[PDB]
Amino acid sequence: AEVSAEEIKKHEEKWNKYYGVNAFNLPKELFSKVDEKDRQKYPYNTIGNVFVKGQTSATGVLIGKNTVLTNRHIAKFANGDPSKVSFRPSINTDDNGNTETPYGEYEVKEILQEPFGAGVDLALIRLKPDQNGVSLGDKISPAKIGTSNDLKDGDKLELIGYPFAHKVNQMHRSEIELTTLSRGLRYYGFTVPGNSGSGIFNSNGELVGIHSSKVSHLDREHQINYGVGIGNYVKRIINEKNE
Repeated sequence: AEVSAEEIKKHEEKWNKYYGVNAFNLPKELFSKVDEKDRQKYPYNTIGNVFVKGQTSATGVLIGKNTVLTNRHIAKFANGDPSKVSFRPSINTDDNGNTETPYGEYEVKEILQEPFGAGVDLALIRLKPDQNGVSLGDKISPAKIGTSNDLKDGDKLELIGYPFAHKVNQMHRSEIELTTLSRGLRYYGFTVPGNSGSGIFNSNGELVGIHSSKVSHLDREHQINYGVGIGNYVKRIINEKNE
């Protein structure tokens, strides 16, 4: 299917809203740092930084009492070794050398590297409770798990995660706009690779997908964001495996 030059031009112009200026110069409506008070509330408080030994850190979402959803491509670098992964919910490192971890840093008990299949870029990370026996989901309500079934082309959603290449250990939100949904979640929006595993939320605060990567779009020379929606299969597996 040859896409028309007109459609390519429309795509380039829309994509350029997010990438045509420096990320620091983006309008706050499209991309902004989550401030200290906002990190305290839902859904931002479900978002954490996934550290994997030898890799730059990425994002994950607390979805159960001890369970974090992230990308398979992020979890795979642990080589199945839970000692190589840690989860830092609402970590914030300011620009002046101070890190806060209001809920502590969580060790990992088990990695489910590909419970949705190798071609579905999602992984489950099961956390140990803290040293006093307190699970992360005891301190914070996990994200409400929604569905991708009601999403439509043009829908605006909120993507929340840790855009490492832009700022290290600083939660940011990005407004995304869904496009062509026939092949899964694709969307306009500002992301960087640390956003892998970011939560995508609707206005009701329901998790409807997880950011994955960028993929070619329309032709081989253009691209779009891709995420994994909480579709019928993904929701079924989450409900089987969550804890």
